[PDB]
Amino acid sequence: ELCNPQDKQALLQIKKDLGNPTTLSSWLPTTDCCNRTWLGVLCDTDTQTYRVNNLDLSGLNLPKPYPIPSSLANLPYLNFLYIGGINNLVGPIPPAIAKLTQLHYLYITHTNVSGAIPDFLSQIKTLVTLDFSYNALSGTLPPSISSLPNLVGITFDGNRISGAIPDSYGSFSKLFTSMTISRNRLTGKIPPTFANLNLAFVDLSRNMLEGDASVLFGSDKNTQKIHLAKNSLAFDLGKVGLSKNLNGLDLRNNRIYGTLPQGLTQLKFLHSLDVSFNNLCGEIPQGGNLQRFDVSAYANNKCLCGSPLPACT
Amino acid sequence: DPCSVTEYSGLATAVSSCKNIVLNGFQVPTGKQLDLSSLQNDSTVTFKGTTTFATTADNDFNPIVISGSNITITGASGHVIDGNGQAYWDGKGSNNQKPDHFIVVQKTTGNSKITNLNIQNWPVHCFDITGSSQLTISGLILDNRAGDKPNAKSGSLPAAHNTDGFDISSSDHVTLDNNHVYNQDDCVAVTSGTNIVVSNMYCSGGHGLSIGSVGGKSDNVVDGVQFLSSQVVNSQNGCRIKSNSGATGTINNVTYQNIALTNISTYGVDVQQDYLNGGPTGKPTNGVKISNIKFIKVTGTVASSAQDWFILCGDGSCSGFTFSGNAITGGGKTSSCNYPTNTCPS
Ligand SMILES: *[C@@H]1O[C@H](CO[C@@H]2O[C@@H](C)[C@@H](O)[C@@H](O)[C@@H]2O)[C@@H](O[C@@H]2O[C@H](CO)[C@@H](O)[C@H](O)[C@H]2NC(C)=O)[C@H](O[C@@H]2O[C@@H](C)[C@@H](O)[C@@H](O)[C@@H]2O)[C@H]1NC(C)=O
Ligand SMILES: *[C@@H]1O[C@H](CO)[C@@H](O[C@@H]2O[C@H](CO)[C@@H](O[C@@H]3O[C@H](CO)[C@@H](O)[C@H](O)[C@@H]3O)[C@H](O)[C@H]2NC(C)=O)[C@H](O)[C@H]1NC(C)=O
Ligand SMILES: *[C@@H]1O[C@H](CO)[C@@H](O[C@@H]2O[C@H](CO)[C@@H](O)[C@H](O)[C@H]2NC(C)=O)[C@H](O)[C@H]1NC(C)=O
Repeated sequence: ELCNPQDKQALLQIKKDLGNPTTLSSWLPTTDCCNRTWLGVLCDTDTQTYRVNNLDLSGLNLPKPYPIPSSLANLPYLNFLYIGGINNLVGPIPPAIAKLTQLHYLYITHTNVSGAIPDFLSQIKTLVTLDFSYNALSGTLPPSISSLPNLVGITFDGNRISGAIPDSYGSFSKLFTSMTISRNRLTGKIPPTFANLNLAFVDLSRNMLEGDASVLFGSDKNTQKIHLAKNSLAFDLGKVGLSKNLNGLDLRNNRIYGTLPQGLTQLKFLHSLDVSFNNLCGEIPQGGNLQRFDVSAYANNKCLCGSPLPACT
Repeated sequence: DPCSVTEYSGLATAVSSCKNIVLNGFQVPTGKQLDLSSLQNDSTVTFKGTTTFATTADNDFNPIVISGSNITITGASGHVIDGNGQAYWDGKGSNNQKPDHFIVVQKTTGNSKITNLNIQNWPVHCFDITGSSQLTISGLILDNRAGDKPNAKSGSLPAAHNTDGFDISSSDHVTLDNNHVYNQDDCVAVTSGTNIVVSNMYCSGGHGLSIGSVGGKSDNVVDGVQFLSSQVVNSQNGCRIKSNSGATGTINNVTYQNIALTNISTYGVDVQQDYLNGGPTGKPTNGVKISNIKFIKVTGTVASSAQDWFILCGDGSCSGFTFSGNAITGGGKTSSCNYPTNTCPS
């Protein structure tokens, strides 16, 4: 068989550790795990070792609750590990994951995994992305993952993470382009060290963040989407520069004040804008795509005026 | 009969009280929604006659909305649903205000089905399927051929633009089967979802059968999509997978199997990871993983303007591509692939 004997043992042991769920019926010990018959299993055809390097465990409908099996550590060539959509997957992210020294893409999402995001992830230097969104993880953000040199994005939305964003989160590499931690309980200020990032996408909405967020703006940035709605941010919006690439700006339900920046007129691709429920004042800049928007994009501010709103006096 | 609706004013009463509803073909007034979002469990709605819509020049307006559990929306012989597209088309599509989503299928669960609808002249995107599960859409004809020509507002360009047939997001176990789409953009576009099946489609005039563009959205995971036994003709692309530059996400287990192509203008097959604001940059990034993609018996002829194949993956973001029985031929521009190897199948 193409399948490596230890990989096969590890897969069947993982299946066992998950209670032998019927959804993994295709994992038959009598069949070659490298033939595409085994649901969610792919082997390395690029190096032609055919070691299992891509594992997808999704929607398994476990009959009882099970933790993440530590037998995952016996697939040492995993490059991609997706564990998602499993209500009866429970317990913390286990240190066995730290033995996957070739892991590039890691997803543990839409489960009941709990506990803290572990700092041992900082040891997996090959990591490109981490997605731990929509579980029940708690505690604070692990500061050490800022040292990961290949990391391009983190997706931590929808958990119970608290505390402040570490100052170390300004130290991600220039490869780091995506940061989403929305729907948590983050408090405090966005660190000034974020001046050192150049994010295509940032989503810190629905937290308890306070203060200035100007450090996420800049005409020099290559930024597509800025999502900061439903915080208690407060700063003078009229002073910020805007990336030429910006297509989405969502600042709804904060305490941002000042006038809208005239640079909004020069944004060719701005297709989504919501600055409603803030403390903005003055004439809406006339030009660009600003007049395409519904009045509800600008509603509930302090003293805004101008099309699409009634004209200024 | 409160369940037989002959004018818009009788719709709400029927939706509130009736499990079997008949719409007899009336005009929905401006700013008013054909609101089937409150359908009772196990309800059936049958379209009869010709349903029309007054002009509502509003980007945010959604003319038809559907939601419920174990519901059936269907059409009887001779029925027509006209979307008033001629009143909006201006050559520019989603870029003059036009309802962006004609039919929104939201939170529809429990083995629901939409069958045998005859739809013509819709403004921009047709079906937007979202937050749904165990949904079958079969036997539809979406005919926007009247938008192919220019009109009084589009200058030289086709009047209709961005007229996606079926957009799917944040849904699981959705089957699109035996539907005909004559339009000007994606026949089907999946930006997120799991266990999606797209079978026996006939797609003409548009941009093909597409995953993406993935990344930067609220949901950026596509897992398990099958495009099977379908035709793509007179379209910009045949099979297409796109991910957005700088984004993170996952496209896994997508199969294009038994796809027949005729007169494709740009790409027989197109897989690329460099999209920034609806245009290619030439610099793919590696935050979106693309793995277990199969092209099995994608065959036919593309136009001389086309490249049979185009693959532009980021560094290490692509894995497990399988090619079997393909025969995409006719392209006059040399194909270009950087994964699995530097050479294409054709
Ligand atoms: C409307 O239908 C919902 C559909 O879920 C159904 O569940 C089974 C009963 C079965 O018919 C299946 O085919 C459907 O998909 C009902 O919700 C479900 O209710 C059952 C009650 O046993 C419950 O076990 C399910 O978890 C629940 N599903 C969901 C998604 O909520 C509705 O039932 C109402 O809501 C329930 C929460 C409960 O209060 C029930 O007694 C209510 O009638 C159906 N509503 C009505 C008005 O019939
Ligand atoms: C962890 O596991 C639990 C239990 O298996 C999951 O609980 C489920 O959570 C969802 C969302 O809160 C509940 O949905 C609700 O269902 C009712 C009908 O029962 C509906 O009327 C509501 O509108 C809503 O849709 C679901 O009931 C609930 N299941 C049970 C048995 O309580 C949970 O989602 C898993 N994940 C996490 C992160 O907790
Ligand atoms: C789903 O909805 C359908 C209605 O479209 C239900 O089917 C009806 O069930 C009643 C009662 O058994 C029959 O008298 C009708 O003839 C059925 N109609 C059709 C078209 O078959 C069906 O029972 C529902 N399913 C579930 C699981 O609730």
